[PDB]
Amino acid sequence: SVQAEIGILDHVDGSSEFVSQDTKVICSVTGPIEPKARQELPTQLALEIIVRPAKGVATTREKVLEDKLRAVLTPLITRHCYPRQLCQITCQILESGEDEAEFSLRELSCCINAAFLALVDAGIALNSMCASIPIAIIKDTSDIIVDPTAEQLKISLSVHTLALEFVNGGKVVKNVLLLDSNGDFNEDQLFSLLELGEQKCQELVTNIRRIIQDNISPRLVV
Amino acid sequence: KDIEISASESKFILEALRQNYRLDGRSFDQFRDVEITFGKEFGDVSVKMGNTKVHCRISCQIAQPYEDRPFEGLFVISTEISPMAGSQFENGNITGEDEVLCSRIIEKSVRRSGALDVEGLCIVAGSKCWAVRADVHFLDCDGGFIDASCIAVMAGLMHFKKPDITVHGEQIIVHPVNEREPVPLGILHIPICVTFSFFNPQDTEENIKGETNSEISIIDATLKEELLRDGVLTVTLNKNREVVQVSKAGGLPMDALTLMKCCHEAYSIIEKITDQILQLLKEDSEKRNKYAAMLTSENARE
Amino acid sequence: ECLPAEGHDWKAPTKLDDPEAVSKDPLLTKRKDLRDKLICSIDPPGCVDINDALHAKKLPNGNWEVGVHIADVTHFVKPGTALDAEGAARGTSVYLVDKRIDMLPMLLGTDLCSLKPYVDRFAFSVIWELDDSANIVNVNFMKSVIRSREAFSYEQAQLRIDDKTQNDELTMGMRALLKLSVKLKQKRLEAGALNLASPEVKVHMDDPNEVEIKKLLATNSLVEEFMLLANISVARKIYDAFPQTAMLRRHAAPPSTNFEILNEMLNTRKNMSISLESSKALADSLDRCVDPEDPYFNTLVRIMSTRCMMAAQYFYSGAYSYPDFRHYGLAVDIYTHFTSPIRRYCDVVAHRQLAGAIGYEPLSLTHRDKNKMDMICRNINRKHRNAQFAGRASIEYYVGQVMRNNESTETGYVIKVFNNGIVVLVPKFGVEGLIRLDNLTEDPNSAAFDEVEYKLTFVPTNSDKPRDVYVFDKVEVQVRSVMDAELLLK
Amino acid sequence: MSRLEIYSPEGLRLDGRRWNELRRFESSINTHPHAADGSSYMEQGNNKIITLVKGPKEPRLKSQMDTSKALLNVSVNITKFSKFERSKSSHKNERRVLEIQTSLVRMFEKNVMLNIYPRTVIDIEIHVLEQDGGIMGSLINGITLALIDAGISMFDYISGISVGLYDTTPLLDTNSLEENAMSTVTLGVVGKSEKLSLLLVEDKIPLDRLENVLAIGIAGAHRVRDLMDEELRKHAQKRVS
RNA sequence: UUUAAAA
Repeated sequence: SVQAEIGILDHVDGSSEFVSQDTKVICSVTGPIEPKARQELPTQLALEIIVRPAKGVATTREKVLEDKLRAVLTPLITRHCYPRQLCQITCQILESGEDEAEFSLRELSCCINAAFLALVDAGIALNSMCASIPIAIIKDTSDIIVDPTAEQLKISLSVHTLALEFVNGGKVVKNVLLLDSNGDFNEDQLFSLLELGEQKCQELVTNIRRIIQDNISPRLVV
Repeated sequence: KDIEISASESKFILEALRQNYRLDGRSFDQFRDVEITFGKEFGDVSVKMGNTKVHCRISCQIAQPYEDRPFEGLFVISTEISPMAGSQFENGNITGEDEVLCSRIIEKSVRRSGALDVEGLCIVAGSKCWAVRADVHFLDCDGGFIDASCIAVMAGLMHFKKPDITVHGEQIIVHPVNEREPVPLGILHIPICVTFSFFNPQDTEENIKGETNSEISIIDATLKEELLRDGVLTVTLNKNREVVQVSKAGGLPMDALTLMKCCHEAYSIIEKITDQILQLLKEDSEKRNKYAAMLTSENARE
Repeated sequence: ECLPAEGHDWKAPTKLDDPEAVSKDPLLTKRKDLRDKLICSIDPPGCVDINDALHAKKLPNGNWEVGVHIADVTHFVKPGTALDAEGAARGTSVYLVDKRIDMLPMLLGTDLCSLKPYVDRFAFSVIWELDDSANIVNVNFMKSVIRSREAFSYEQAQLRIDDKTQNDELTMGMRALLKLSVKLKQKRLEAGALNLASPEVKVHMDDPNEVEIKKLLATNSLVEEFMLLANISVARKIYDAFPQTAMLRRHAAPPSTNFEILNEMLNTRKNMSISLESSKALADSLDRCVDPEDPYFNTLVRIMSTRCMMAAQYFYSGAYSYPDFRHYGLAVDIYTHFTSPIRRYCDVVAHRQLAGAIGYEPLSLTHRDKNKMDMICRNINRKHRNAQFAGRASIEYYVGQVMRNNESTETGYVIKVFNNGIVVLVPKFGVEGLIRLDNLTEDPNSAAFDEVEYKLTFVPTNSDKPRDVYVFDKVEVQVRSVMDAELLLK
Repeated sequence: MSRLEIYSPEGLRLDGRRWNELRRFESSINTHPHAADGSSYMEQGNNKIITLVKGPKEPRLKSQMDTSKALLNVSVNITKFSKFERSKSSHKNERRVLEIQTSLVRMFEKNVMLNIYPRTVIDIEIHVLEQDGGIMGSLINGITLALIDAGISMFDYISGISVGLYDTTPLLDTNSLEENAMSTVTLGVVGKSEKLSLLLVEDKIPLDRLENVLAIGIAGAHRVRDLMDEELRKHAQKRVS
């Protein structure tokens, strides 16, 4: 069970807050707005992805965090219908919920979900939906478990962050957006978790759709 | 890339102030109601006063003391503003005048003014000490940036707990968080910031050589009131009737009598905000230590 | 999490054979039902930690059924748990004046483990069979359930024994415990036991009020003798079953070096000598070192000779031989602590070993390891001296608060002389005081110190006649508030 | 030096002055007629500050230009040899320096008639050759005298004075040794008035004492104005005749 | 590097 709130900021087009276990990430989406000189794209929409850690300045650890989150949201947004425009997507990690130096998978999983939610509240053209979960395996039983806690990561052999794309009422999986893994694994365990990760993200979008409906519907014709 | 204010909106807010009216409905001396939200780990404080939302994160580590002060610990603070609080903040501009003036005010209020016990942060003289870091995250900008950030840092330092350390002559063993309960930081006084925004219904000429002071001063301005502001003042007091620090540079040149009046008006504010932080910290402690009445060891006799 | 889930609602099973009770406590079947015994408690006023409980019942063969009952703390504090290690590091409860650092949480030390009256309580009972001469016929150890009929104090139990219109089975049992204690104490004094004094004084609060000397009663020796008899009987039993790792306490003999400077002061100024040929000769010599004019002088020699006594020590039997188990003060072949498990952690280990000898529960391997037992004994010994030095300093502080907040004149005895200072011991307050030469005379340059007679000659303030002050002098001291808290001499 | 008496019962400070006495004030105007249009060599006590005013001129780039007023830039450069111990840090990009540079711009952009000079920029270059307490106030007086030399229209004088509070005794014009032993307040008084364009308090001061410190502070600042004014009278009279 | 007892 995860918690999520939409529309919490007053000076951005779309805001969100994704809470899972102990990790809390607040995202802010603003667009379409006037881009800069080096940012504007002639045909499609430009993205300015910025993630920030809970402690200290933004080091090179969060730079790869921006590049992976960028690859998840770029195919998800219909960029071609906003030519010569910009969209600022800022992710602020309030609580890490893990070890920042040894791990960085739970924060990527929450930044993906928080960014997608803020992209829905801002009213940006989205081709589909998104869901991301962290996956690790305990060296004891060597079985696949989703959203492992902070103590379960230090004993893990390999970590995984699977991001999927759902269509048709959050059922059909169009394409696998992101599957970042690091550790020790083989081909037999890859599909052992990829099949398990597809049914855990299916109930996530089904839970996301219920959340983003309890808040958008009252603001409309109601 | 900046906020555009229409001439009609600018004229309305000024005339509203000339009739003792504020868009949000407060008074000229009414501070916004502050809310403190403590996170999971120690040093995770979220402050919400009005629509302005700020979040502070307190950390610490072992570092080398200064060569001129080997008996004191370090205090680091950096307030980098992201486009999250508004698209007018260009990301990566750490040298911004707002970010520069914010850090220097809190640094003077906490470190230089002796709020944080730096001498108690000394482990071994001139070699090992604590370097407490205060990361302030600006979430939603609506004025009162340094007012809320100062409340967040002060609530964060009083809520944070440093690891325990046992000294065996020259060695230093940092006790894990699960091994020993962390020790809270020492706080001498509680500096609380109160900003003042000034306006003149006249002009600059009628203000330089003008005895009749027609200035309008408001406490804790909003973003729209801040963009139309002429002069700015920031004071910092504590419940001990001491002026922690004062920063007034530029804007309307005000007289000494009005600045002294700002402090006495700000003291009633900081006195109430102080007791709220002391009460909200007490309630958060009982939330974590529910059965703390049974675990007491030092008990009175008969 | 190591505490009982019932909390304050924990109750002892009314039926020890109940099928639901033995499901949560299978060792309940190995427990005696001693709830029919008329047991009472005699602890100082304001007591919260009730560890001991005594009872007496005349047997039909002319003997007595005396049995002490100790709080069964080991039923709740199990080894290996975080509750055990938290009490093992404290060692003993530190008793100050206003506060009281407890070794165990108040759920146990106050309610569940404390032998509170009118409530069923678990206990580790030691039942004897004394005759008219207070001789042990047979001893038995067992875990039992008791229900204390009363809980008198020392001043209350004294009134019930001295009263003649209260003649019931519980009061008559307290009458036997008094006549049996004086017989147990007499045979100990004849065997070589010591009887030393100590300035045991306490104060009152509302905030220091006044300093009052504590008085002794006949009931103090009542409980004391049966606590000693309990510790001795349990000592031989735990050593009979675990001779390699038995939790015991010893006391080495005082060397002739300790009583050297004391005997020189008594021989060169009072012409007295304390015998050191035996522990009995030391006790019989102190009884003859009495001054006709000062009755308190006899107790002053007992106080100054207490500092010459060697320090007691906790240990395990696997590190010494049996002739080294001797306790000099009590003149017993073996001794341990068992009658105070809420206070001292030594009794916690003694309870676990005594339960294994009876067959109640197997003793944990942490009490069968010589290395583990050695490190435990060194910690509970260091924690023992720290507790005593803390209790003396808390009494000394609150008494010192009365010195500046209550100016008066009291009589005190000197115990040591220096070239520029005099140490005085006051029985009214039970604390020592240093009077420097600058704060004693007007001209310190005209003074002389005689190291062979232990005297210091000086010219007193506001007096032109020099006074000769020796050791063991009964003088009158004063207190002032000269500060920019100071004692003087009258 | 050593353990000195800050304010003895004889009313004398560690350098000989009294509670309401100022350090020697020797200002100089038009010291760089070849490097800037405005020049002022401020020598307030041991402090030796060079202030240059280059402008008003066209900006080097048409990017930043206000078509309704002027742009006021202040460049405070604390030299490595400013104190006895040569500085090892960089000082230029220091966060404490950026606060001073900004506080000076805000202070004068309201006093300098930037409207009279639209679409222009006024560069102020400051070099501190030596410092000894009260450096902020001496930075103020240097800019005032340097703009006047450049012929920039101002509403009034801006005076910089530093005041310290030792127990219950204010002290005018604090040196370095006095700032390291008590709280310091630097004021920015406008002309002979009581209007404050600057009020910096960086150390704890009781509220019951701040008002009296401010009064004695503005009183000494007026004295600083006259010394600058009398310097301009002597410079203008000897230049015309 | 202050004996014993109940705290």
